[PDB]
Amino acid sequence: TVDGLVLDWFKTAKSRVINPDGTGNIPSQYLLNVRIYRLLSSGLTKLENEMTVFPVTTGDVTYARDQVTEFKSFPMTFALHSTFNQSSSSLASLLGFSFSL
Amino acid sequence: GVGEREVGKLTSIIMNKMLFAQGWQFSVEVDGLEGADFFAKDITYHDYSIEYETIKIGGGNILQPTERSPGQITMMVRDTVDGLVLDWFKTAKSRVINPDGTGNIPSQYLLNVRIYRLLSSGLTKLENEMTVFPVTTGDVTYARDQVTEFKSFPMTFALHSTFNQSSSSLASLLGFSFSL
Amino acid sequence: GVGEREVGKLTSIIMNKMLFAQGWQFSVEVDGLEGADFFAKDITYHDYSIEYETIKIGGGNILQPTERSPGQITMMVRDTVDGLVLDWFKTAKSRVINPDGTGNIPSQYLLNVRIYRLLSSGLTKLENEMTVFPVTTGDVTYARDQVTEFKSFPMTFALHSTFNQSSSSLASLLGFSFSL
Amino acid sequence: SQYSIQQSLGNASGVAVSPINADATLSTGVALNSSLWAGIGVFARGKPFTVLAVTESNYEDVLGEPLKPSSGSQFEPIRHVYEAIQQTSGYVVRAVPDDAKFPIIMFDESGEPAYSALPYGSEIELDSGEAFAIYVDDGDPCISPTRELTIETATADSAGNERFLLKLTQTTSLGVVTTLETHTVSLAEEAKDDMGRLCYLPTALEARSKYLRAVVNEELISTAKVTNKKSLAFTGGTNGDQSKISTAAYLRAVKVLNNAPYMYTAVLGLGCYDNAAITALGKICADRLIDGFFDVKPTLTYAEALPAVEDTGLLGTDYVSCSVYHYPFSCKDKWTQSRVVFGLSGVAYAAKARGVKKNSDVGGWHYSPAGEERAVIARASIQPLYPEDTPDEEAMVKGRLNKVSVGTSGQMIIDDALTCCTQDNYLHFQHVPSLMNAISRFFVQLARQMKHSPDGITAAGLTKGMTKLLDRFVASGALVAPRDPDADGTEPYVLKVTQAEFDKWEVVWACCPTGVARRIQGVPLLIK
Amino acid sequence: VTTLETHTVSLAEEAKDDMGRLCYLPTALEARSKYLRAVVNEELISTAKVTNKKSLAFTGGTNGDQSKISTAAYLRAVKVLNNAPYMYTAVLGLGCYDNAAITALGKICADRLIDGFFDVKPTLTYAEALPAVEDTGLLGTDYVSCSVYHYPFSCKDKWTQSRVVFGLSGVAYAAKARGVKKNSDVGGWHYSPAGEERAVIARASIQPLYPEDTPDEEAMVKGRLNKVSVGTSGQMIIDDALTCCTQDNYLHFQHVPSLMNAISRFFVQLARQMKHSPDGITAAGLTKGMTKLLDRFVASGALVAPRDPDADGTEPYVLKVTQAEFDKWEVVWACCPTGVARRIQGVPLLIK
Amino acid sequence: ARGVKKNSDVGGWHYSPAGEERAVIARASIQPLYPEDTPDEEAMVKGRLNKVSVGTSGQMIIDDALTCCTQDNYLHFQHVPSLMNAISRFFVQLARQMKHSPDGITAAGLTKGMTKLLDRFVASGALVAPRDPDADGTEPYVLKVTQAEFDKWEVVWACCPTGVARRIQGVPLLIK
Amino acid sequence: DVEDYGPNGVKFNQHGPIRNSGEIQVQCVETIEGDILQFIKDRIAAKDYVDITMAATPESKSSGVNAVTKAATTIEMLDCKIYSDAIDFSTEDVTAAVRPSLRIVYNWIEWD
Amino acid sequence: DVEDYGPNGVKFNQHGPIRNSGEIQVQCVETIEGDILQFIKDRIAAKDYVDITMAATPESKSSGVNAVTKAATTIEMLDCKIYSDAIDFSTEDVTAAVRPSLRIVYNWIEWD
Amino acid sequence: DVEDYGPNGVKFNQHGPIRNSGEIQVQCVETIEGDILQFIKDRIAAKDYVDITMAA
Repeated sequence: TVDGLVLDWFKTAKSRVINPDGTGNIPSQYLLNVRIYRLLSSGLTKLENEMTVFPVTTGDVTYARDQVTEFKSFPMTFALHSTFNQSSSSLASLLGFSFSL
Repeated sequence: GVGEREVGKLTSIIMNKMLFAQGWQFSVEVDGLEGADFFAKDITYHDYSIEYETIKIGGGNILQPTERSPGQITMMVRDTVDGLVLDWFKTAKSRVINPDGTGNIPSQYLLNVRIYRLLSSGLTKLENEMTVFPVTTGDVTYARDQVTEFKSFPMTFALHSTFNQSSSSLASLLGFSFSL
Repeated sequence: GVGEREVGKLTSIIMNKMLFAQGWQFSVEVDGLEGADFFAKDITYHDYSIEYETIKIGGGNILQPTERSPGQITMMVRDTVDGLVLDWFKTAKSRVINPDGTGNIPSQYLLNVRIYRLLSSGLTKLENEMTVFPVTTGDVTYARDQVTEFKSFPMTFALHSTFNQSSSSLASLLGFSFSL
Repeated sequence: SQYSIQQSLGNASGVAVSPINADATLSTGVALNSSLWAGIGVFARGKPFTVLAVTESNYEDVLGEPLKPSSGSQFEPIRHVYEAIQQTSGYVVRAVPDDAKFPIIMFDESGEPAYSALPYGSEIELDSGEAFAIYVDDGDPCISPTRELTIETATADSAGNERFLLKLTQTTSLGVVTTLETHTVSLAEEAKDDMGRLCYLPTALEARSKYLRAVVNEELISTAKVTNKKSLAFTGGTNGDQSKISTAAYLRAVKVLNNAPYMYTAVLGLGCYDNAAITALGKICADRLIDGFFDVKPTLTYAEALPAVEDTGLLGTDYVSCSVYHYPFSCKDKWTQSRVVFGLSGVAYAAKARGVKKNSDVGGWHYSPAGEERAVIARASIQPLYPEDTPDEEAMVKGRLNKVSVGTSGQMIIDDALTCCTQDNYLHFQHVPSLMNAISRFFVQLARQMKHSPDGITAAGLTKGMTKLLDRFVASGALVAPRDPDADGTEPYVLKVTQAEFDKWEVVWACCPTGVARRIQGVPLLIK
Repeated sequence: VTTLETHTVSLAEEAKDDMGRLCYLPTALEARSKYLRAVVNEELISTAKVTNKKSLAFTGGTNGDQSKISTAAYLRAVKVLNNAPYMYTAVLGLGCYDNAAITALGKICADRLIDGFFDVKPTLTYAEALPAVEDTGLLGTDYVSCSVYHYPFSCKDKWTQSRVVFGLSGVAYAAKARGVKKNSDVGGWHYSPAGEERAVIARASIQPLYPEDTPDEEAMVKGRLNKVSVGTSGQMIIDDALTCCTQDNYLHFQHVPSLMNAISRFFVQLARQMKHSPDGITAAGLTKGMTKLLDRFVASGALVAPRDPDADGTEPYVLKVTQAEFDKWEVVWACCPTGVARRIQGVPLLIK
Repeated sequence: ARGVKKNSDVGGWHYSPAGEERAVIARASIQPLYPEDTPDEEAMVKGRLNKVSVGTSGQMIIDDALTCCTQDNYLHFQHVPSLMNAISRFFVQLARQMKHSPDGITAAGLTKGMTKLLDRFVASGALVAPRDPDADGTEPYVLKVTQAEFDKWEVVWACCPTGVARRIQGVPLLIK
Repeated sequence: DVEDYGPNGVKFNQHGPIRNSGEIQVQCVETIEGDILQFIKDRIAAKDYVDITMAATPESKSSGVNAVTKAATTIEMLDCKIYSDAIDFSTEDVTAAVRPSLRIVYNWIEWD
Repeated sequence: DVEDYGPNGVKFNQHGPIRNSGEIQVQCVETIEGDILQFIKDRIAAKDYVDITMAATPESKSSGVNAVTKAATTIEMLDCKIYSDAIDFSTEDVTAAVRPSLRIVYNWIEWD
Repeated sequence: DVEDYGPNGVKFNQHGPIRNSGEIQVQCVETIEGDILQFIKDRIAAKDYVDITMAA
C-alpha cells in the first residue's frame, strides 16, 4: 500500500520470530494461522487449507525506477511450524503464551 | 449495482484507489556521496535470511528457525563525466583494505546507506538504514558497441554485521582510533 | 513551472545535461602493440574481489573481509590482414612459457596494459594500469559461414599480482636478468 | 576560553544548555484528526471562557501544569484530557470563577510602574496618569511560579524613533531564572521595523507576544517616556478558588461551545456533574445531532446509581445520541502514585476513537467501543470503591447505563454498548446512532457542496452521491442485505428523489445495517 | 534615493524641441509629466530667470484626520461617480456607513440598474443587527437589487498580522466576478455566491467575534439578512441567495435581478444602435435582434420553460413589438427563470 | 572558495564559510597571543566582526558568518550578500548578451533567462518556497517585466532563500 | 496507466509517470542556400539544446503590427532534439519541390 | 472464454471474468482558448477520477425544454481515464480544422 | 539519442554517435551497350572505393 503496511507487518513478524539481541523467542508468540477458503455463489467461504506458519525470508527483491508500467511487488516465504501437531491458541487470555519453567 | 459481484468490485476499486500507491515515493542515499540519489538507477536489497534445521520425528519433520544468514545490497548506477563513482569506489576499497595488505580498522571504511520513502510534499521518512562496506563491483563489460545506452555498472556492498548496527562520527577529537 | 515535481524534473534535467557523459572518452592500449586501440573492440575488467567469512554469534552472523581474490582482463579484438594479433599472442605466450617446458623469469613476459579516459581536446588521462600476462584466448570458432562479420576473438590476460604493481624497462645495460 | 558554556542562548553563535531537569514530563504524540471534540474544564493558566485548540504538545503549558487530586475536584478534567490527547486534539474551553483576576502593570508618563488586579471579563481603563498599561493573559498568577520582565533601550530607527527592548523570564520556586523571549519596539505612532514589521507598541505586542497585551492612551502616547527597568513581575493576579464552580460559568462555556465556528462531533463530561450543565449539553447534543459522553459521580453506589439516570433528566427519545458513564472503582496515580478515582469517559472516547480510526474510508462507526483493542482502562492498581455494594443486572439494563467487567489478561473491559435510549427500539444501541450521525454528516457536506446549482443535474448528483456513499458503507460492512428476502426483499438500500417547486428538493433513503453481537448464548452437555 | 524622471524645458513661450514637442514649462509639464502642475505669470515669463538648485523637497504636505469625512464630501464624490462616463457594474460598501451616503449610493445604483453590496458595521451584535437594516432604510421596492452584509468574525491581517475585523462586500464582489467569468458566452448572472468548489474566502485565522451572541435563521431570513458559513477545508463561504427586497416576490433573489438587468441592457443597446432610422426595416431588424438575444439565453440555459403547460404556457420566451405614434415603438418580453434548490430534506428508515 | 567550488551549476554562494570542510586554519603550533585578555560575546556581536572557536579534532574553526552590516536586517548575514552578488553577475551577463537586440523578443528572452536562473538556484537549494503560505503565498519567486519607451526596459524579481543555521538551541533534562 | 488485477478477477487502472518524452515529425521547406542545412550543421557542431515556442494566433484577433499570442493558445517546448531526414526527389517530380522532414525528440512540455 | 480440451479430442468453452476494462478512442473539437486543453491540464494536475454518462435520445421522443433520456438507452461509465493524443495539421489542410483525438481507459460498465 | 530514465520517473535525452552510415536507393537509366553494367562489373573486379559529389 501507500504506507508499506506489508513491509511493516513483515518487520514485526520477523522481530517476534527472532530477537535482534539474538536470543530464541518462544515458538508460540510469532506463529500465524494462514488459511485459504473456497468461496461460494453467495459469497460464503468454506475451509480449504489452514497452516500454522512463521516468516523466514522475502527473497532477494529488486527495486528501481524502471518499473514504469507495474507496481513494485514482492513475495514472502513462510515456513510451517511443524507437519505434526498443527495446534494454536489465543494470546488474549490471563494465562498468555508464557509458561511455567 | 445491487449484485454481489458488483458490490465486491465496487468495494475493491474504491479501497484500491484509496489505499494503493505506485513505486513513486523512494529515495536511496549514502553518506559522503553527492548526487548518488540521481546516479543510482536500481537497488536490490536483502537484510538477512534465517536458516531452519529439520528434525526427524516419527512420520513428521519439524523445522525450527536457527540463525540469521546475512544478505547484501547491490546498486546499479551510471557515472558522470569524471567517473566520480569509480573514484568513490576506489577510495572506499582503499580504506577497506590496505594495498600494503594489512587489515584496516572496521570503523573508518563503513558507510551508512539509507533508503527513505518520499511524501506528497517531497519530505522523506526512514525506511531502511544499513551499515555496509564495499566488496566488489562484479565483472563489468566496456566497449564501443553501447551505441544507444551509457556504460553503467553495479556495486555490491556487504553489511558490517547483522548485529549491533552502530556507527559514529569521525569528525571529533577522539577519532575512530582507539587505545590499545 | 512552480509545482514541486516540475521543480524536481527541472533540477534533474539541468544537472543531467551538465554532469552526464556517454561512454565516449575511453582508450585501451598496450605497450608494444601498434593499432591495438583500433583492433580491440571490447574490454571486460576485474581488478580483484575480496572474500568474507561468516562467524556464528548468537542469532547473528558477522562477515569480515579477508583478502583480495584477484581478477583478470579480457579483450575482444579483430585482427588484420597479416594476423598480427595472433603473431603478438604467439610471441607473448612463447616468452611466458618455454616450449622446452622450463619456467621463464616473470619479468620479461609481463605487459603493462592501460586504459585512459579521453578529453574534449583528444588528450588522455590515466584510468587503470595493470601488469598482466597472457593465459589463454579461449576456444574460438572459425568457419566460412561468417558471411556478414569478421572472424574476431577474445584474449584473456591474468595480472602478475594484486600486490607490488611494479615494472621496469628492459632497454638497459642491466637487463631483466639478475645475479644468482 | 571557548569551552565554558553559558546558561541560555543570547545573540552569540554557540550552544547554551539549561541545568539538567528531573521534574519535567513530556510525551510523544501526533494527531490525525479522527474525531474533533471539546470539553468544559477548569484549569490553571490559559484564557478562560474561550475555546483553545490543544494538541499533543501544548496541554503542558497552555492548559497549565496538572494539579493534584486533593486540590479540590479539578484533577478529573486534567486526567481526562490526559487520556484524551493520545488520540486527537481538542477544543477545550476553560472556565474560572469570579475570584479570578489577572494582574496589570501600569507605566506612567515617565515609566513609573504600578500594580493592580482586575477580574476577567472586566474592561481596562486608564486615568489621567499612568500613561499606559500592560497585562498578562496567559492565566498564570505570576506567583506560583513567578515571571519577571526587563526593560532596556537600544538603537533608534531610520526616522530616529526611540526603540526599547522588553525581555520576559520565568522563575521557579527554587529561584532558577530562565529567559523566554525578547522583543524591541518603538513608541512611535508610525513605528516600523527594518524588515518592515509594525513596531507600534500594542500592535507589535499582540503580533509577537502571545502572553502580554497592552493598552495605550492616545493622548499620552506622544508624551510617554521610557526608562531602564529590571525585574518587572506581575503582582496581585490569581485565579482564586477553582474548587467553587458556578452554573453561570457552565452555561457561558456551553454558549461558547455552541458559538465556536469549528467542527466537533463528540463532547465529554470532563469531570462535570452539575445537573443543569448536563441538561444543557444534552440539549446541545440533541440540537446539533452530535454524540455526548456524559459521566456521573463515581462515588454513587449501585443503589443510588440507578435513580441517578432519572435524576439526569436526559432520559427520552431525543437524547439518545448521548451516552452516560460511571466508574465505581479506585485506581493509582501515574504521577503522584496516589489512591485516586476519576471517570472512564475519556478512556472510552479514546477507545472508540482508536476503533473507528483504523478503518479508512469512513471509519468503523458501527464498531462496538469495547474489546481488547479498545476496552482497556489499565491506569494503575484498580481497586473497587464499594466492595460492599452489589449491582443488579436487570435494574441496570433498564437503567441503560454502562457497566464494566473482567477482560482477557485481568484487565477490565467495558461490557456494554447501550445508550440511555429509554425505548427498546433498534436505535437504542450505540452503532445505530453512530450510523445515523455519520450519514447525517455525509448528507450535509454533499448537499452543501452541491448547493446553489442550476437545475436539471441536482437529482443526478444526488443519485451518484447516494451510490458512492452506500459504496463506502458496504465496503465498511456496516450495511448488509436484508435478512428477509420474501417480504422485505434482498436490497440493502433504496432511494427516493424528487422535488416540489423551484426549491425544496426531497430525498428519502432506506438502508439495512449488520449485526454487532453484544449478547451471546451457550449451553453445555456431554455424551458421557 | 531613486529618480522619477528627467526632462529639459525652456522658459520661452514658444520654445519647441526638435522632437516637435514644445519646450515651454507648463506645456511640457502637463503634456508629459504626470506629477506636477505649475502656474506661470504670462507677463513675468519673459523676465523670469532660473537658478541651479538641488533637492527641492516638498514640505507641508499633510493628509489630515481621515477618520471623519464630511457628508458634503461624501455626496460630492457620489455625484462625481454618478457623472463618471464609465462602465461600472456594481457599488460596494467599502466601509462607509453614513446613512446619507449609503442612501445616495442606493439611489445612484437603482438609477444605474446595477447591484449594491451594502454592509453593516460588524461589531453590532445579531440582536440589533436586524433593526440596523431599517435604520439604514435602503430597503424598498426600488432598491431591491442591493444586498445587506454583516461579518460577525475577526480574522488575521495579511500585512500587519493583527486581529482585525472588516466587511465582506469585497469578497462578495470577488465571488460575483468569478461566477460571471466562468461563464463566457454571457457571464453567470444565474449563479449564486455559494459552493465548495466556487465560493472560497479563507481570509486568515478566521475566528468569531462574540462567543455570547447567537443568531436566528428565521429572524435573519425575515429581515433579509445574509449569513456566512464555513466549508470542509476551513475556507469561508456565503450561504445566501437573498436580497433586501421588501416584497415577497422573486426579486428577493439575487440572480433574478441580475438577469432582468442584463436583458434590459441588451434591449437598451440594441434599440439605441437601432435609433435614428426610418421604419420599414427597423421592425425586422429589432425582431432579428430579439431572436438572436433569445438564442444566446437559450444557449446559456438560464431561463426555463413554463412549468404549467395549459395555464402558464409551454414556450419560455414571449415577445411582442408595436408602435404607438410617430414615435414610441414599444416592446415587451416574458420569460421564466430556473429554480434555486433552497433545501434538500432527508429522512432515514430501515427496511427491517 | 573550496566550499563553493564543489557545487557545479553556480556554486554554493549560500554556503557558510565554515565547518570541518572549510574552517581549518591548522598552520602550526597555534598559541594565543593575549591569554590575559578576554572577549565579550554581546559586545562582539554588536561589533559584527568574526571570531573563532574550537573544532572537531582540536583544530580551530571560524565560528561566525556575520558581516559588518550595522543594521540587524536579513542582509546582515554573509549568504544573503553572496546571493545578491551572484544574481547581480548573472543579470549583468544575460543583459549584456541580449544587449542591442530588435524589439519584440527582449521580454521573452528575459522571461526564459529568469526561469533558467531560478532553475539553477533551486537546484543549488539556495532559494525555497516561502514559509508563509496564507499571506505570503507558496511561490519561491515572482517576476515583473515591462518597458517605458524605445529604451529603458525594466525588470523586478523577488525570491525567497533558505536557512543556514548559524545559531542553535538545546536544553537537557532527565526522566530519572 | 498501470493495469493491475486483483481478487475476484477485478481489473483496475492506476496513475503512472507522465509520458512527457517522445518523437515529433515535422515538414518544412529549405531555401536557395540551405538555411536549414547550415542551421542543423551548426547545431550538430555546437552539440547543444534548443527551445521552441508553438502557438495558434487567429488573424481575426491579431492586433498591433506583428502577430500577438495569448497564454491560452501557446505552448513552450524544452530540451528539443532536432534532426532531419533524407528527402527523396523522384523522376516525375516536375511540379513538386523538396519537402524536408525533421525528426524531433521532445522531453517535457510546459504550458504558459 | 476459457477454451478447454478434454478426452476424445473434445473442445469446450467456459465462462471467465468479465472483460470490463479496455480502451476507447474518441474524436472531438477544441475552442478558441482550448477548453479541452485547460480541462485536461487541470485533470492531470488534480490526478483524479472522472465519471461519464452516454445516451441515445432521438429528437422525436424528446420532450420538455432540454433533451430527456430513458433508462433503456443510457449507460453510465465509471473509473474513466481521459487523455489526449497529438494531432497533426498538414500543409494542404485549408478546409480541415484540428480534430483532437482522445484515448480513454475504461474499467467497468454500469447500466441504469 | 540515448533515452535515459532517472529518479521520479524522469525521462532524459542525450547525445550519441553520429548516424553517419546507412543506405541510399537511387534510380537511373542505362544505355545501348550498358555503360552502368560495365562500370559496376569493373568496380566489383577492382574491389575499390568511390567518391561522389552531389549538388543543386
